[PDB]
Amino acid sequence: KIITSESVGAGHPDKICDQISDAILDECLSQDQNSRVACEVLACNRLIVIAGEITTHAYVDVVKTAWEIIKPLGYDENDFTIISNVNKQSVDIAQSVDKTNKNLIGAGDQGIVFGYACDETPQYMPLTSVLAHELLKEIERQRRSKEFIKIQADMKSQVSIDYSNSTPLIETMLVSIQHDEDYDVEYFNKKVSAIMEQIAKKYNLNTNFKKIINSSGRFVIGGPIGDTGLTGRKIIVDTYGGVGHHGGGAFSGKDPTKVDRSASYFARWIAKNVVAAKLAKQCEIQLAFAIGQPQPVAMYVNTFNTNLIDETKIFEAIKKSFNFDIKTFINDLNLWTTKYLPVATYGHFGRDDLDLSWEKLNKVEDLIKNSKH
Amino acid sequence: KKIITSESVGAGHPDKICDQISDAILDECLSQDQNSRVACEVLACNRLIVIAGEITTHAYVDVVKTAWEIIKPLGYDENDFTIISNVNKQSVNLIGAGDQGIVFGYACDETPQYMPLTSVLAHELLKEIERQRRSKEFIKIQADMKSQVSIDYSNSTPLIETMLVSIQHDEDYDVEYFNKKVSAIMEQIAKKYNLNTNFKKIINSSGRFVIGGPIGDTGLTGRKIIVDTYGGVGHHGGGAFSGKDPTKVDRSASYFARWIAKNVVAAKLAKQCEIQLAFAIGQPQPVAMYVNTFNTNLIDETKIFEAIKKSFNFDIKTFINDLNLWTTKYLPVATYGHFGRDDLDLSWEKLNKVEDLIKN
Ligand SMILES: Nc1ncnc2c1ncn2[C@@H]1O[C@H](COP(=O)(O)OP(=O)(O)OP(=O)(O)O)[C@@H](O)[C@H]1O
Ligand SMILES: Nc1ncnc2c1ncn2[C@@H]1O[C@H](COP(=O)(O)OP(=O)(O)OP(=O)(O)O)[C@@H](O)[C@H]1O
Repeated sequence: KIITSESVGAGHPDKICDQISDAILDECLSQDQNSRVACEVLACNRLIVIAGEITTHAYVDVVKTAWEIIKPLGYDENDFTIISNVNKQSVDIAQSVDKTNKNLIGAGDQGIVFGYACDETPQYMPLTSVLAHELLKEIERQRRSKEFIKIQADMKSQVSIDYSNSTPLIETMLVSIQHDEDYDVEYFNKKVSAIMEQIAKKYNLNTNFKKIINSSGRFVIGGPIGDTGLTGRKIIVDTYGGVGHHGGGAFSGKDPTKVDRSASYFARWIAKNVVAAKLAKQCEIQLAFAIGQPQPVAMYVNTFNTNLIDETKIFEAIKKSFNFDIKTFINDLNLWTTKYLPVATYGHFGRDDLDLSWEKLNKVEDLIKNSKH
Repeated sequence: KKIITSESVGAGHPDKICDQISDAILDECLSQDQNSRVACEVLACNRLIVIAGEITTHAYVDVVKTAWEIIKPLGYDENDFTIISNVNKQSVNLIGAGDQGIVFGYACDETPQYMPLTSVLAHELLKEIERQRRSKEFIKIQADMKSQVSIDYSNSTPLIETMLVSIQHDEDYDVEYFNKKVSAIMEQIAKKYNLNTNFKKIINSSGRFVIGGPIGDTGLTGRKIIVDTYGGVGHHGGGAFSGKDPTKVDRSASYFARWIAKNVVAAKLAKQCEIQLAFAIGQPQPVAMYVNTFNTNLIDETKIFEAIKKSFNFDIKTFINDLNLWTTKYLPVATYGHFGRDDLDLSWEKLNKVEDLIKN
């Protein structure tokens, strides 16, 4: 039984787009917390089109902001044309979300979001996901600091784990990194091999696993240059690298009124606190929404027969422990005042390197109280 | 109370406009050159449609002309959009995987389509509404529209909890007429799968939907990957299908995985079957395979793994030829799901491996 997860670096075309989308969002929320943002980005060859709907009192040069994401990766003013066709939000959607009564907020769209957690890691995330991110996250750190030279930002990881026996085993770690023409392969493979082992030993896993380093054998042309990138085409890499289910919504470039995002975060927060409360080893939460309605239309809790108390009492504890009003859980998770660029890379979930509201175990003591009466 | 929910989107949905244009361009390429490489992405923002991606082909393709053929049927005319192309174009051992990646194949016995009830009902609802719009049996509505069907799986006979529909309408619609027409289509669909008829109906919950299409939303290729597949009941690896030729395992392996799952459940070896396949760039066979029967297996789990290995060739060039992916039209699957198409005749939906799975 082999389960596999993937991640992509800051220089991946899709992740360039996700970063530019959240960077524009962050710049909007800083000035106007009441601003509606649905920012999509196409990066095709040397053309970057910034698009979507934005209504805001904020002054934002969308193009200037794109260049600030792009120079670090590190392209210059000669590398791209960057044009904006950014429109305004539909007044038809706005009337349904922003009520006349100032006290409810209605769902930004219809949709289904999944929240997942498990006890396999301190991050309460599947091992394969954590290892795939941490690998690229360490490589990108060394590239910016020049501890790992003659590599560029574009890169991918795939970590396969053999779950046959109850103690997990690393089967394969795969890495593709964009490199310079004049790289030393010895140096390159040693650097990658060392990072792969340092990471395996961190989660005290076997160290003898198969290492697949630049399997294509040439990776100089990266980024959008041969290629295409769009906002929200890495939604499984943003979440639970499979292991969990997904409803289809992308996160980057969307303000908190888009339930696709804020409800997904809210769902992560329940799942994580349920497993942290030791009520289950794995927990998946499905939430469904209707456009303009203030509360979820349907909710499903699945503990995968890893529940350590009665399944039914877990459903009750959650209903008693969490407010499901959309304006309320948005304020509770402080989504108006959270910077989203940091989660545009290396996953939205299990960020022990960040301090995200939806990762805090501040509901464990309420779930324990409400599972018993 | 166990409530599972799936959604679908109509042909006029911005993302699905993009998926249609991407597969229409693919189809136009394969028609002339079966050896052509196509990775076509489309942005539709306000009145600008940008067609982009990589194409190597001997085929003559007016990418812009093809986009207009998808768009005119939906309402729009030559005055409604600017349509520009930035598509990068070129001329041209056995075949290795187009990329690394993970693909999931799912099947179950809940429907004749071997697909989750929530998915089938969500598609069939929009598929019937779109039919009546073109035939003018349902007037003063436009092509952009969404469905959400929630089913209560508590007891062993499934029960409709909620049907949701948003349809873009004209300024001068009659709400009485509109709500009656939707209510009637919702019931005729429920009765088709002989389900309860008393479920909750949510019709245009926003309360105004005149501004639709890419005006007041934005649309990209491959942002409806869960609506293209198993509407949340299955797992997904992250790859979108539309605009990609068969050498992209993301697509062809996903189809190959559907074909195993469906034939496994059709063979009566399980009620539900999920197949995970993992790939390495430049490798001719899958690197890992995982089989999940959700404890609904009717033979030993281990003997199902053996039967599949004996019953199917996992060479990527071989399963591409076996499923005839070079000669398959993909535009029809750009709307209303890639899987459980009893309204189409797809190679990866054929139960032509049941007798081989039983033998092995
Ligand atoms: N006034 C309105 N009332 C109701 N629905 C609307 C209105 N305006 C637009 N919509 C619908 O909202 C949809 C949003 O599409 P979609 O579900 O793709 O969300 P998104 O924010 O574009 O991101 P993603 O595609 O990742 O979900 C539009 O395509 C349209 O069908
Ligand atoms: N020589 C190479 N070897 C390995 N990987 C490469 C090579 N050249 C490019 N790549 C990687 O392959 C990627 C293209 O495939 P990828 O699956 O990442 O596409 P995507 O658009 O992100 O995904 P999807 O369309 O399935 O949502 C490039 O962005 C790059 O990261």
